[PDB]
Amino acid sequence: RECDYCGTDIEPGTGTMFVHKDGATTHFCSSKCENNADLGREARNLEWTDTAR
Amino acid sequence: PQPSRPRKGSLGFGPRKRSTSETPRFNSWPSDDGQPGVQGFAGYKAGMTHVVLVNDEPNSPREGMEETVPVTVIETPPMRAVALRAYEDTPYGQRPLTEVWTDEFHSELDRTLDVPEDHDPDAAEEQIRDAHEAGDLGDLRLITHTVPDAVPSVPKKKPDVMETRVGGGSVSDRLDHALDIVEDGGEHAMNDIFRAGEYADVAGVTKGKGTQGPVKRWGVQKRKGKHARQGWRRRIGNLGPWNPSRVRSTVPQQGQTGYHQRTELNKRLIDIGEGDEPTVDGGFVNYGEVDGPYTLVKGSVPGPDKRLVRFRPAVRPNDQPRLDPEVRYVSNESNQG
Amino acid sequence: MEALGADVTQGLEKGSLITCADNTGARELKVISVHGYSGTKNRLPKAGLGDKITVSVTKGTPEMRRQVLEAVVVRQRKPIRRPDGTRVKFEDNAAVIVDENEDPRGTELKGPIAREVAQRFGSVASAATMIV
RNA sequence: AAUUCGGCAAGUUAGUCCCGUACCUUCGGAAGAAGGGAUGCCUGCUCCGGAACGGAGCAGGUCGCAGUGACUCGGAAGCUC
RNA sequence: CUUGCAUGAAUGGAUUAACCAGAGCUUCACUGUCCCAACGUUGGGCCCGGUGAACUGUACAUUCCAGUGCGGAGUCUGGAGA
RNA sequence: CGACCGAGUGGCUUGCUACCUCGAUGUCGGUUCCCUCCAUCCUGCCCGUGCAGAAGCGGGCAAGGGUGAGGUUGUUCGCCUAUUAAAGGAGGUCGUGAGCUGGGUUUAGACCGUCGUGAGACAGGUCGGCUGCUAUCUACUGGGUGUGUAGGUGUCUGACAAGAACGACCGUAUAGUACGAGAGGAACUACGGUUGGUGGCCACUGGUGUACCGGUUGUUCGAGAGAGCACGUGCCGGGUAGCCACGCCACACGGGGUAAGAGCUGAACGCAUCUAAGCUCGAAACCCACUUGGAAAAGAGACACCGCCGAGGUCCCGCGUACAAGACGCGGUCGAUAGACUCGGGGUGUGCGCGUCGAGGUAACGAGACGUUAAGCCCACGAGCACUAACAGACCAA
Ligand SMILES: [Cl-]
Ligand SMILES: [Cl-]
Ligand SMILES: [K+]
Ligand SMILES: [Mg+2]
Ligand SMILES: [Mg+2]
Ligand SMILES: [Mg+2]
Ligand SMILES: [Mg+2]
Ligand SMILES: [Mg+2]
Ligand SMILES: [Mg+2]
Ligand SMILES: [Mg+2]
Ligand SMILES: [Mg+2]
Ligand SMILES: [Mg+2]
Ligand SMILES: [Mg+2]
Ligand SMILES: [Mg+2]
Ligand SMILES: [Mg+2]
Ligand SMILES: [Mg+2]
Ligand SMILES: [Mg+2]
Ligand SMILES: [Mg+2]
Ligand SMILES: [Mg+2]
Ligand SMILES: [Mg+2]
Ligand SMILES: [Mg+2]
Ligand SMILES: [Mg+2]
Ligand SMILES: [Mg+2]
Ligand SMILES: [Mg+2]
Ligand SMILES: [Mg+2]
Ligand SMILES: [Mg+2]
Ligand SMILES: [Mg+2]
Ligand code: NA
Ligand code: NA
Ligand code: NA
Ligand code: NA
Ligand code: NA
Ligand code: NA
Ligand code: NA
Ligand code: NA
Ligand code: NA
Ligand code: NA
Ligand code: NA
Ligand code: NA
Ligand code: NA
Ligand code: NA
Ligand code: NA
Ligand code: NA
Repeated sequence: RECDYCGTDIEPGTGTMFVHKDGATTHFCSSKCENNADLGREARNLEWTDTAR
Repeated sequence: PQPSRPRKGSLGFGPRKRSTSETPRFNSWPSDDGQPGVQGFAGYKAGMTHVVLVNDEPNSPREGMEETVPVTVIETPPMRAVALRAYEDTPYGQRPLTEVWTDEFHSELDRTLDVPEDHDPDAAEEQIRDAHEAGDLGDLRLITHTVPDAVPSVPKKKPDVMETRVGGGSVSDRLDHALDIVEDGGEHAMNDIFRAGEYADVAGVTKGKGTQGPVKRWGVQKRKGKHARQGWRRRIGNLGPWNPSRVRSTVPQQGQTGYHQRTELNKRLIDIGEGDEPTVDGGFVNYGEVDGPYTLVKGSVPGPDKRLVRFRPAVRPNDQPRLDPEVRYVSNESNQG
Repeated sequence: MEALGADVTQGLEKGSLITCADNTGARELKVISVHGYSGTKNRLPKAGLGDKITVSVTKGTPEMRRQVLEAVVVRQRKPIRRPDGTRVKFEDNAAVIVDENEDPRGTELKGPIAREVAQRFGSVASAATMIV
């Protein structure tokens, strides 16, 4: 799998899957990504993000 | 009307005092079933990781599927059965009769013992067979020691000595079996006793935590509401009734917590191997790098990293053995993050 | 009951106000009791995903209000663990009103549902729009 | 708020400007009722005034999760005695 | 509503906007009050140098379980333990 | 189900008495924490039935475990709700204020009603109204120093001691079966899970993280750069290790003897008889099994080796798998024990400086944008590595 935020590979037997109100699904690799997203930030604007890179 | 409620903690693991021997001492042994053989081995706790396994359980609605399981890594290098001690049956229980040693000793066994320079492996052996003839022979146990030198992550070079019982076929046959293991040089490995997929009883001296209070030590409540702001936050209500006019030992009080001996039952052995497949990126925290004879135990194990842990075939297994579980993945991800 | 096939950290208590995910007419529901549960001294009784709870209607149509009915928990904010280690959590806390035979009282469910709820209440799940 | 005799203790709200504001009432009040929006920096400017290192606004640009960014700084509504 | 054990008109009756660190109740908001506790910060606590009190004291005193006795005993009696 | 009448046991209520204390044994209710009783609410095993089944009703053995959350009320009591296997009762100075709380009773202030000429009263109501002490002894929980057993090292034994280390529920197959007109509707057994309790652990999720890195407000160091203060982080954002629970792992079966009970053989009493002798079974209860402690068990223990002029030990030195003092464990050049350095593995989120752009502005000036730059800064972890420090050396001892 791959983090729907940063883009790195999610180590198996790890991570969280947030389910949105509409039923959408977002797999996160770490708390850091979860928290940045909660601030309204977008992975493409953060330089450390694989997505951005 | 004061609701009923179970007492705080168990009265079965006391007195809660510091352990005398850091090296655990099993007080029970398996039953004499199959063929003769040593009933235990030892190693040093390294750390934890996780693995992916195929569901072995034939009764599970998920059998055959992937499943993530936590694993404690333990280095299990070969040990050495340096002697054969025999016990005799007397009206006052069992008593050590005689021992049978060797000549081949480890280079650093002298850091703990006063190594034998003059011995008689025959007279002793004779005495044992004479007693066996008399039908007074109790049981047979080997004196075993570890080789800390093999494990770099461990500072100590001074070996850990322990007495492990030998059980099996007939007394005569296992008496001979023992003598052989010893004479060689006593060298043996985890393979010789355990197979991946069996259940074992792991014993060890827990992580010491010095003096602790009742809340932590016994699991009693903290003062609630208004009571928590008066001058007492973590102290129990009373030490007992008016009569009996004495403090009963059953009431939860402060003291030494941890660094006790515990024997955790039915630990499943996931994999016995060698090399560095289970080692973690950046090294195990506070331990080091694993590369050699190891054992993967399911769940947790009593004690901190580096502590000596002992193995014994489960004396009261709840389930049947499902050998060699299919391991599809061993996490090597760094434990720092 | 039948095994859920996942571990649950109960995110709800007795007295909690949650969302009624259906078209029965009820909007907000209050937990009163949990079927089959019996805790310990001082412990506030707890409920979570896949549990069957007794509830009172806090908001909704005049007729549905104040009624004491049964329901099934479908979504919760506190994380749960799947057999593969992955954690799963929802946007809110929700339950669906149900009758004596565990059949949904309403005609339609509002929002997603946990796949685990199907293993227990098939007739509720067999009305789901989204099963995550 | 499930705690407790009781929300005790702690917390919440907060400066300023615009919008907007119920019952009742001795017409004074109720009232900051309630509820909603705005708020920084940089650039060039308009208005009041003699002028301020006084005040009120406009236009464009622009950064942060957050612009009374710390500090300072009300929690609100109802019934009865 | 009211038959008031035993209300009532300046021993004042009824009533009331505004005001209140006054008594009781309800809602929204908020939260470690609670479920159920955890980790951390600062000052003590503990060890060391120096300084250096007081409360209390018939005697004896390692106690426990029962009994007895002015009927609520570390001290009497029998045991147990030490 | 059970009147009348008759015989009792308990010491929870109430009443009686006035033995003990008035140079004081702190109140009610609650809370917390520990032990117990059985007259048993549930759970085990049984007997009868107006026992088809299923659901009951009544009775016996049985105190292992359990018996919970809430609304009014200070309440004890009790009424009420939804859950539950069930939501039993009672003793411990109506257990428990040198533990807590202080709502009630019962000080001094005030009001109402009734009574009184009045001060004032009330076994009427109501608002307000204080919780002292540095533990000598004894007791228990944990930690040491000595002596006895009479040189040392390592390994054990087990008299005794503690345990609930486990209790209970739901579901599936059995089975829509047995039973039954039908409605309805089981069990032995085997599996899966939940809950309460218990012990341990941190890979995973979560919390903390005044280590750390970043953003930003006010003020001082002239600006810039880089910094101090704003309670012991100014505030905001992220957060490693460790510690933790809200996270994760583990916690029998089976034997032996019995109770109630079901029976066998069997006599007194040719028959009958579960009993008088003898025997086969049979409880969550008893004993073992399992876990924990345990040579001071005064019958003060056993074995193997080393040593009695030398084995072993304390002190010293570098450190923690340990720790309030003490204790415990490890390494000491026959070395990787700690530090420096370099890697690796991690945390932040792109450094200063320069260059281009930049709304505008004559210009000066200019918030900010891109690049250089996964950059700069930082680490309680690992590896490599004798460069530095484990040096010199003292003492005890048959
Ligand atoms: Cl308390
Ligand atoms: Cl409930
Ligand atoms: K008195
Ligand atoms: Mg106080
Ligand atoms: Mg980690
Ligand atoms: Mg991670
Ligand atoms: Mg309570
Ligand atoms: Mg309440
Ligand atoms: Mg309460
Ligand atoms: Mg307050
Ligand atoms: Mg002008
Ligand atoms: Mg503020
Ligand atoms: Mg009133
Ligand atoms: Mg008049
Ligand atoms: Mg007293
Ligand atoms: Mg009885
Ligand atoms: Mg009992
Ligand atoms: Mg009392
Ligand atoms: Mg009591
Ligand atoms: Mg007391
Ligand atoms: Mg007091
Ligand atoms: Mg005191
Ligand atoms: Mg009072
Ligand atoms: Mg009051
Ligand atoms: Mg009062
Ligand atoms: Mg003597
Ligand atoms: Mg500061
Ligand atoms: Na105090
Ligand atoms: Na205090
Ligand atoms: Na007392
Ligand atoms: Na009158
Ligand atoms: Na005033
Ligand atoms: Na707090
Ligand atoms: Na009597
Ligand atoms: Na007196
Ligand atoms: Na009390
Ligand atoms: Na019982
Ligand atoms: Na009540
Ligand atoms: Na008393
Ligand atoms: Na009291
Ligand atoms: Na007091
Ligand atoms: Na039995
Ligand atoms: Na001895």
